[PDB]
Amino acid sequence: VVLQRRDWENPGVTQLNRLAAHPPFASWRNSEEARTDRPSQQLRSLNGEWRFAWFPAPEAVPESWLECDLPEADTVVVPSNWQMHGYDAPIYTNVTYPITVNPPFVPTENPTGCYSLTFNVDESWLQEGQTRIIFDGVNSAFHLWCNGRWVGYGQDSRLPSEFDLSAFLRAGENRLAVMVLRWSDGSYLEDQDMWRMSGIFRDVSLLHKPTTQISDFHVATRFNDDFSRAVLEAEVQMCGELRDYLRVTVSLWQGETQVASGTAPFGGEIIDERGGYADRVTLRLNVENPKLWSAEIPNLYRAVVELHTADGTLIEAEACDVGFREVRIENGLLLLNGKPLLIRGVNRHEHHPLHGQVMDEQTMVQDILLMKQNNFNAVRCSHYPNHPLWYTLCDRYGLYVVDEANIETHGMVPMNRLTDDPRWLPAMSERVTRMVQRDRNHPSVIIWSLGTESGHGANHDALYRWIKSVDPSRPVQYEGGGADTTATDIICPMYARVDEDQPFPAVPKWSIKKWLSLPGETRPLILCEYAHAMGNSLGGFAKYWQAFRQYPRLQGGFVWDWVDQSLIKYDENGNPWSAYGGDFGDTPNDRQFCMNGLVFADRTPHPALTEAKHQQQFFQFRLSGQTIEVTSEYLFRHSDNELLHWMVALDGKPLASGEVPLDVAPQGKQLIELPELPQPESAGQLWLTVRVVQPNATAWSEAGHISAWQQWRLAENLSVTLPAASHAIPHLTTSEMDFCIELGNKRWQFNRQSGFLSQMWIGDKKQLLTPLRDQFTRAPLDNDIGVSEATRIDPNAWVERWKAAGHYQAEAALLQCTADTLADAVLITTAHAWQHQGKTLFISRKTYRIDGSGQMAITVDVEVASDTPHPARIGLNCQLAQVAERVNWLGLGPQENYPDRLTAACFDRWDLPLSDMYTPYVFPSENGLRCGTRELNYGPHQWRGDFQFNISRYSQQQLMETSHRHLLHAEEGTWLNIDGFHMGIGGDDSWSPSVSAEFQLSAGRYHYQLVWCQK
Amino acid sequence: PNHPLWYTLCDRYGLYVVDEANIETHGMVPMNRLTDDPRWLPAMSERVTRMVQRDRNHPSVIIWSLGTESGHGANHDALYRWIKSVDPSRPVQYEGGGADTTATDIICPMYARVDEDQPFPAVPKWSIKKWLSLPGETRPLILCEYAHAMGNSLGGFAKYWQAFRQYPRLQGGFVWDWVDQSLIKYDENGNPWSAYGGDFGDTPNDRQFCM
Amino acid sequence: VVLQRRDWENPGVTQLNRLAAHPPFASWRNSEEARTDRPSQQLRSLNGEWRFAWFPAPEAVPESWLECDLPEADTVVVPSNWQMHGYDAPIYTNVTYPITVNPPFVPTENPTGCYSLTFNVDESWLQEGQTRIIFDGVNSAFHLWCNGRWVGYGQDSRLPSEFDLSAFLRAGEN
Ligand SMILES: CC(C)S[C@@H]1O[C@H](CO)[C@H](O)[C@H](O)[C@H]1O
Ligand SMILES: CC(C)S[C@@H]1O[C@H](CO)[C@H](O)[C@H](O)[C@H]1O
Ligand SMILES: [Mg+2]
Ligand SMILES: [Mg+2]
Ligand SMILES: [Mg+2]
Ligand code: NA
Ligand code: NA
Ligand code: NA
Ligand code: NA
Ligand code: NA
Repeated sequence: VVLQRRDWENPGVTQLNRLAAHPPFASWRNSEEARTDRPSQQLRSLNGEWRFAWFPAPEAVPESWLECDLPEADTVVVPSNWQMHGYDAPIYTNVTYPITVNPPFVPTENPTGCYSLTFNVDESWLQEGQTRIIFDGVNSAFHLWCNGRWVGYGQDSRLPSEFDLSAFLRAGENRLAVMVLRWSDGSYLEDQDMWRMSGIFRDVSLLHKPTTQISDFHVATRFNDDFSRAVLEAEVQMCGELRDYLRVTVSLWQGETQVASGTAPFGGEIIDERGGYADRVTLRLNVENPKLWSAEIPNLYRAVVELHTADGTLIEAEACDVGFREVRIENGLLLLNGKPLLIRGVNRHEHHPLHGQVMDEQTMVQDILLMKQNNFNAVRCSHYPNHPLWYTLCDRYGLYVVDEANIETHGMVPMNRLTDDPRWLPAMSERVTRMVQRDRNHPSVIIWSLGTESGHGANHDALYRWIKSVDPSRPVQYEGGGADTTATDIICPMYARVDEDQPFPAVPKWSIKKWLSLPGETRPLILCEYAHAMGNSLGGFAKYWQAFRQYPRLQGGFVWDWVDQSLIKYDENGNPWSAYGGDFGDTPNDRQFCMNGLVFADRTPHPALTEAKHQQQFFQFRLSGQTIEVTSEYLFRHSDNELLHWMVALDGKPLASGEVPLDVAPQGKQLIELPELPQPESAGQLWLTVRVVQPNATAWSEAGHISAWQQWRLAENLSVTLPAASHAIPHLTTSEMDFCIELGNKRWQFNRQSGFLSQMWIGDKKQLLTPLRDQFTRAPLDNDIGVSEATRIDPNAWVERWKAAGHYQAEAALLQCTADTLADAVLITTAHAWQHQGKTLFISRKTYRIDGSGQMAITVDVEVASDTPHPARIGLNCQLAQVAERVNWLGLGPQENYPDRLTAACFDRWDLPLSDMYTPYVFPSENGLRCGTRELNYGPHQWRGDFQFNISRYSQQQLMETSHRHLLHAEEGTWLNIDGFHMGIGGDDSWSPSVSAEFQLSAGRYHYQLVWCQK
Repeated sequence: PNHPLWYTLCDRYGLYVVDEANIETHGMVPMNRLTDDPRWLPAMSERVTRMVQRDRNHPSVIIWSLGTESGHGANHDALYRWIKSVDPSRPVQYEGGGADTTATDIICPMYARVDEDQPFPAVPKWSIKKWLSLPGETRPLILCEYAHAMGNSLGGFAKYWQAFRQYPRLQGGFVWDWVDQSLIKYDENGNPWSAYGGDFGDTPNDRQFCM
Repeated sequence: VVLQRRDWENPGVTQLNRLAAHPPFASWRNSEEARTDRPSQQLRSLNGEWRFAWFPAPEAVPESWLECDLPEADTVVVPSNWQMHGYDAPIYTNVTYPITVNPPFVPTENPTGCYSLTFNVDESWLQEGQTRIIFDGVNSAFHLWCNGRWVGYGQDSRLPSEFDLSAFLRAGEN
């Protein structure tokens, strides 16, 4: 009958014989174990070695598999995704569905995972009460059998399905058989931009509950206006036989202290003409001066819910952590405990490079710590309810959570084709209702979300009202269909820009500043997604935080996103590499679009992470004279674990430093008076650097963790001294093909046919492998490429503008190349015109002045045609012969930084191994730039001026011809790119031009100068 | 929802119609046990959605109703909003759980009296004159059921109509009801007689209350 | 499948293969007839004499009935309530449920009406287009079979259940 029905092609059937959803249960039989949250003997894990077979369709499954283990089957670990064991390929597709859009039908070729487990059940479990099995995550649908007999069916990949097995089990050995379908009608609601995988990918467990049981419970906390008094209100529901002697005690614990308690018989107040719930009771406990919960200080109490007899004999106990906090939207602001929030948030998919979409404690804890260490206070569960441990950890470490229903229909045309259809309302309701029923007691959850990218349909409106109806404690948000519809309490656009309107028809993304004040609008604005961190990105991130700070109603947003969705593959030798869309044979695919992380799949930071930590700082700084003004952006806590380290350096040389403890109240100010700074009698720029240090370890950080920093230029003393003139004067050696300049061991050569420095010699040895030439291009970034492909060009992307204008294949044409012997130097003048198909793109006018001290002063003046697309950069490159261990520079650093992403970088003297000057982006592009650099040192070379540079063993050309990082080979010598000017990287999104006007190279005429010498 | 022809006739002869979903859970304890249970939302929604999709073009339909005597549950709320979302042209009314919940655009009590308060716990039937002016209340009041016409009845009918006329916001009501639900039985001689509850062997029954 | 599933004791199955609801259709092929609201050749009444048998439970319904008329069955007029024909009793209850309140379950003794009809279909409806059957009201749930093959299932006594019979029909007798 199971093959006959095809429930996996019926959106009307989303479960069979499935128990109601409810908050996390453990069925403790001792109230103390409940209080302390110790393991419970009534909740057994079924995780571990299971038997697995793969089949191309459910019709291909043999009927014997219900009765006997299959010999051809293997033994695999559960939980797991079966794509992660090599049974089939994972598919990466963004928008377009991984299957043909023919609702409600799926392909007849429907990969089918048959899982089985022979396991033991004790006698005690079967003489009394109720034995249920819980599947926390099954992708995407499944039928369940126990000892040959059919139990039930379930959908929704991301919420627990629970089945009563009491009537199916026997003492001793038992066998489960689980038929998991890759594709079902649920897939239509699971079109998240992520790897499409399947199987039993979350925990499986058995729970024993008494016959008379707690079947549900809800905890609410309400406050007076100043938060000095709370009422905890706990509503408890039982199943079983209703008897007079039945009682519930809800008791509230702070550590080992019981702060409050209440006990009542069942039978709530009269509700309507037929009475009340005889199977319910509401307990109300008064709490004076409650410790409030926030992400800053996650104060938790323990609620123990005891079901017992009048006389005091326990039946069972459940429990949860309670955070006393109010979430309300008042007067257009989202308030926590009466204070306006500034969401420093991130989107976080559940992703692991080895285990796929299986989650474990270690990884979750690792994620939380990195998040907090980098100044995040919020996470969006993009785009499904998470592993249940996640909320628990968020409660305990303190993050604000957006809990999001598992509904995404992005690939539909138009996006709301299902969500407007009343026939898909049942399947949608269950994905929202079952989330609320499960997660509503977690204080970390502050906002409910109706899903993502499903357009705006009437079903959203119904479910919005439903949530507001059952849970008035939390705002409901939803971005779809324009981000400000009647199904959202919060204007929550994705990738809406700061100042720039993008007025799309029907779904405009307004400038977020403009959006707030549209006629009639009053709601707060928090971006559900912003700052697409794909490859070398996060350009313009500071612009967001400047606006968030200035506008009370701009209350932050969630970065897209936390971690790259790269997956580990292995080569012939056996070494791992990071893989994206299309690397498992999967087609069609959206390639590197699965990697948008602030961190790599192994949780190593991208350079952008540091930019986020800095902009997301909690202490603001202003300098007047010798006074640092510190302002706190904390809402609740004092800076009771903070000192300020100040430091003054002259072009990187330390002159003074000190420490002052920070004692600033939430939203408050502290003035720090620096001691007399010693005026240096030496040319240079004085810089002030302050760093906020946490001297003590926390649950989330180590002692000496730096949480904030800032810099200022203090006094500058410009160099008025002429260098001591030299005896020697360089000699010019004119040839047919060459101008050679000699001075001591040093020699320069200008090729008269190309017009460039073709070679330099120090003593005997050659310094160049490639001549010094102008460069106007870069290995295109993900943002430069957007959605452009080889077989579907987007002529709007920066890369295509560059290609079509001939930037990548323009040829230097020599207009001029003269030599002149001066009094104490040799002067080489040049002029080039870069042309493509008769159009002059660029003109470079240079002079090289080689003086008697062996220094070469290079002066570059570039004309850029007003009607050519603005170039990626205006600089020079060459390939040096030298491979040295270290790079030393006076500029912004130490990490990679670009004109629109340099706020986190500090001006100082930095020294790193060459390998740190390369950023290993999985899709290779221009990388490792450092800006505002006054001096660069590499081997015997030193460059001086005011430039940006990158330095690496990889040419711009190899970076742009290579698709994966691991396929890069180190070239001979070191590619040096020195830019006078470099275009922003953008990232407001990654599918249109996103580089802001003020970071484009549009001036038409550009000037830079460099001195080159041996030291 | 009625036989489709009823709406056509009302369109053409001229009657205002309250079109009502086929949802009644009166015998539940308490009355909202189903309608507050999310597992019953699917079944409930199809009873509301499929009504609106069918009858939304009839001009005679001026008010949608979410059903009757099913208490007030969160499912009413979702469905209220569903209708308001798909058809802003018509008010949505529903009596359950006190006649003035958030699932109704109209205070629509049943058998609320003119001057006499009946202060039942949780679900009081206030005097309709009094109901209109309860703190914060602004809605119109039309009784979904009044003047129970059972047997020799309709005493005090004039009192309703005097109040309906004097109070702009008391905008009338629906008598309970049009036609006796008596069925024809035939005796030993084959002579027709009027039958109510209990006359078909039916037990437990509620006797003449079908009339 | 049909009897093992017990779709009538499941609030999650309220229909199987039912067509989407919609305002009244007549599929006129002449604009003037549509304007005047005159009859339409594309909408046929199947009201009249059908065949009917009563059963104490769905378990008691013989499998032969899907393939052939039951000889003991009577000819009755449809539409009708089978209590008005005297097959069992109509029950009058006000508030209290006519059955034991135990959701989602109903009594095992569940009176089953077995209605059948033999009818012809116009030549042209089989070659081209879509032919659906509409049941304006069925109390309280039903399974539908056309020519021995199962079509679908319906709930809600008071709204039309509709099913595509396009692939079920044959020339001559259905
Ligand atoms: C127009 C498309 C690029 S949509 C775009 O794709 C992104 C790729 O990372 C993210 O998934 C966003 O959520 C989505 O809005
Ligand atoms: C308290 C009960 C009498 S309820 C009362 O019964 C009436 C009897 O005809 C009607 O059915 C009303 O709708 C109902 O409210
Ligand atoms: Mg299904
Ligand atoms: Mg998407
Ligand atoms: Mg059913
Ligand atoms: Na703000
Ligand atoms: Na993506
Ligand atoms: Na590349
Ligand atoms: Na009036
Ligand atoms: Na009656």
